[PDB]
Amino acid sequence: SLVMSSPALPAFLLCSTLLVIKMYVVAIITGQVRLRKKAFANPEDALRHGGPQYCRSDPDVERCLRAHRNDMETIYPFLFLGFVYSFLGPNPFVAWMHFLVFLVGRVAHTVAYLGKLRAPIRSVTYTLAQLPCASMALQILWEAARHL
Amino acid sequence: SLVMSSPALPAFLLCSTLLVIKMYVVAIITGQVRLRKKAFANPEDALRHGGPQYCRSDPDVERCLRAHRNDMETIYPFLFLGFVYSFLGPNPFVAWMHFLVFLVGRVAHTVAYLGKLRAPIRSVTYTLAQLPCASMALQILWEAARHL
Amino acid sequence: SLVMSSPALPAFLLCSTLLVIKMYVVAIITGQVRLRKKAFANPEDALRHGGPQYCRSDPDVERCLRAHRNDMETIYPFLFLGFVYSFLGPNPFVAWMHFLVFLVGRVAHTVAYLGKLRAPIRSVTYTLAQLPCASMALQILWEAARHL
Ligand SMILES: Cc1cccc2ccc(N3CCC(C(=O)N[C@H]4CCC[C@H]4CCc4ccccc4C(=O)O)CC3)nc12
Ligand SMILES: Cc1cccc2ccc(N3CCC(C(=O)N[C@H]4CCC[C@H]4CCc4ccccc4C(=O)O)CC3)nc12
Ligand SMILES: Cc1cccc2ccc(N3CCC(C(=O)N[C@H]4CCC[C@H]4CCc4ccccc4C(=O)O)CC3)nc12
Ligand SMILES: CCCCCCCCO[C@@H]1O[C@H](CO)[C@@H](O)[C@H](O)[C@H]1O
Ligand SMILES: CCCCCCCCO[C@@H]1O[C@H](CO)[C@@H](O)[C@H](O)[C@H]1O
Ligand SMILES: CCCCCCCCO[C@@H]1O[C@H](CO)[C@@H](O)[C@H](O)[C@H]1O
Ligand SMILES: N[C@@H](CCC(=O)N[C@@H](CS)C(=O)NCC(=O)O)C(=O)O
Ligand SMILES: N[C@@H](CCC(=O)N[C@@H](CS)C(=O)NCC(=O)O)C(=O)O
Ligand SMILES: N[C@@H](CCC(=O)N[C@@H](CS)C(=O)NCC(=O)O)C(=O)O
Ligand SMILES: CCCCCCO[C@@H]1O[C@H](CO)[C@@H](O)[C@H](O)[C@H]1O
Ligand SMILES: CCCCCCO[C@@H]1O[C@H](CO)[C@@H](O)[C@H](O)[C@H]1O
Ligand SMILES: CCCCCCO[C@@H]1O[C@H](CO)[C@@H](O)[C@H](O)[C@H]1O
Repeated sequence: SLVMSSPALPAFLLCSTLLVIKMYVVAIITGQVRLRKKAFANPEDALRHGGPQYCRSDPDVERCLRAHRNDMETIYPFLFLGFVYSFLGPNPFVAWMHFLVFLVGRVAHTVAYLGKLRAPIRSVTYTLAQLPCASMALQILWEAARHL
Repeated sequence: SLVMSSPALPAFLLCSTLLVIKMYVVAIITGQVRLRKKAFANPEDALRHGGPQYCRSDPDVERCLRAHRNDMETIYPFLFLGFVYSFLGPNPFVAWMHFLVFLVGRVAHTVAYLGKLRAPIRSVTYTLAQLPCASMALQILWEAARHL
Repeated sequence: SLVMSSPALPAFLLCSTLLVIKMYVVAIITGQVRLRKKAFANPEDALRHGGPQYCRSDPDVERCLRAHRNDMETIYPFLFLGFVYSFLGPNPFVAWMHFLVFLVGRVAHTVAYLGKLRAPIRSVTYTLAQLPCASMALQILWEAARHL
């Protein structure tokens, strides 16, 4: 299997795929909140689900969208950085720690966001998860620059 | 050519690249709607295109942005999942079906969204396209986990 | 090192990683603008940073989010297209030009956006940067299609 192309790759692929699934969970939750709060973005949706008055914004729907947007701002860069980093021959344990900190930090971020936990819990989880991303980015920079 | 690194890879790369182009089409349409409806997001844009009163929201512009956002929520994960999945040695025909269902579902989604088609047409196309994504995600999970 | 898998790959990885860092800069700027303008998206944030009246929109915060969103609309596709393109055996210099035009155009885009530069400066930088993306997309299309 090509999953064993580098020692760090299986761990990366596991964490990444779980994070993609975690984004899908946010999408599904968003839909549930739209239905339960009767807050649809489109008149065609509203007309099917009770009437035109239900084409409206809702604070919980907006919160769901913010969490999903923040995921796109952070998880997508990780999918790139972590993949490249997996092939730079990092220490297996060190690589695992990078991926695990990102995974745990991001899951915690969604819990803190959707759960409306007191500040600065969400902001701390965000910061924590970005640390391994910064680390991988710098490592890629050095490796790429030195091969020019 | 490195396109033949796995039997499924050419089909993946074709479908993916078409989907990226399809997102670019949404970006271009968005610009056209801004110009034709005179609805700009920035005062500097509005001042060039008729005056400060044209820095305003518009329902069709907002709809375009929703379609584009939904694309980012779904197509970007597919770019990751489909790439990895291509290297897991799936059945060539089965892989093609995964990619084709996503491609057709997503093109249909944009048509249903921008075309303001009756519900639940858009929601059904969304659901259809997510099915192969869920399938690939699970397959990657098993392969990654078993190589830990 | 696997960075030398293709002659164009180091240049791609350098430009890409710089662009990811450039997105991170936008995220950090956004946070700074929220703090300095006292404009928070969440009541829990506002209550920590002065009171509930600070859960409010702000034009500069919205501008930051637009720049970040536009980055997600363009840089993420480049991460995909440029990676694949690096393995299609393009002319080293031609590939560098594709990556450099995207890098320079996108950095200029953020400067023009956050700097509120007169139109059509931002729109021109956007257009310029999309040109190598269109070029790479077409090249991938031909290579993928011919290997079907
Ligand atoms: C993210 C994801 C991953 C994997 C599989 C997924 C499978 C589905 C999936 N959805 C994400 C939330 C969506 C959701 O709950 N939308 C609701 C809010 C506005 C409209 C309403 C749709 C109702 C509906 C849906 C489908 C068919 C008919 C109807 C109807 O109107 O009868 C549904 C699709 N995500 C998935
Ligand atoms: C997505 C994509 C892929 C490949 C190539 C692309 C090439 C271009 C491209 N655009 C996406 C829609 C944008 C658009 O229509 N914007 C208009 C709405 C607000 C401002 C206005 C801009 C007008 C303008 C543009 C360029 C130069 C001068 C002016 C002017 O003001 O004279 C233009 C760039 N996307 C592309
Ligand atoms: C993008 C990125 C890359 C690499 C490393 C990064 C490291 C951090 C990082 N931030 C992106 C801007 C965020 C920011 O400035 N947020 C402020 C606006 C609303 C709330 C406020 C948070 C204040 C805060 C933050 C952390 C801990 C405690 C508190 C507090 O309340 O005491 C902070 C996290 N991005 C990074
Ligand atoms: C990956 C998806 C994670 C979903 C985490 C949802 C956390 C829900 O948490 C809930 O939040 C409510 C406020 O929204 C509170 O009223 C409840 O006390 C709390 O249980
Ligand atoms: C990939 C890009 C797909 C673009 C699909 C655009 C579909 C346009 O479809 C149009 O939508 C209008 C409402 O918006 C209707 O008034 C028209 O009847 C319909 O033809
Ligand atoms: C990658 C991040 C690039 C940040 C570029 C920020 C450009 C700031 O530029 C500033 O913009 C202000 C308006 O916003 C103007 O008042 C100032 O004259 C100008 O210096
Ligand atoms: N787009 C972000 C940029 C900065 C950021 O990511 N901040 C973190 C920590 S405060 C966050 O959780 N932001 C909430 C959000 O993006 O909605 C924002 O508007 O806040
Ligand atoms: N961000 C989405 C999450 C759920 C989703 O993707 N729903 C599908 C099927 S209803 C959709 O087409 N949503 C419209 C949109 O994202 O604007 C939303 O707000 O609806
Ligand atoms: N989502 C974009 C689609 C078109 C686009 O990307 N336009 C360029 C050139 S005008 C841009 O800089 N848009 C500003 C933005 O996306 O906020 C929009 O709403 O304008
Ligand atoms: C936001 C600040 C986080 C910094 C992450 C540290 O990242 C570290 O940078 C070093 C020097 O470039 C590298 O040698 C090291 O491999 C890397 O883990
Ligand atoms: C949203 C529900 C869609 C489920 C997609 C099914 O996905 C399937 O899962 C099986 C069991 O894990 C795998 O053996 C199989 O390869 C995969 O195609
Ligand atoms: C938006 C218009 C930009 C077009 C980019 C041109 O792209 C070019 O297309 C040719 C024909 O397909 C290819 O032979 C060539 O390799 C490619 O650079």
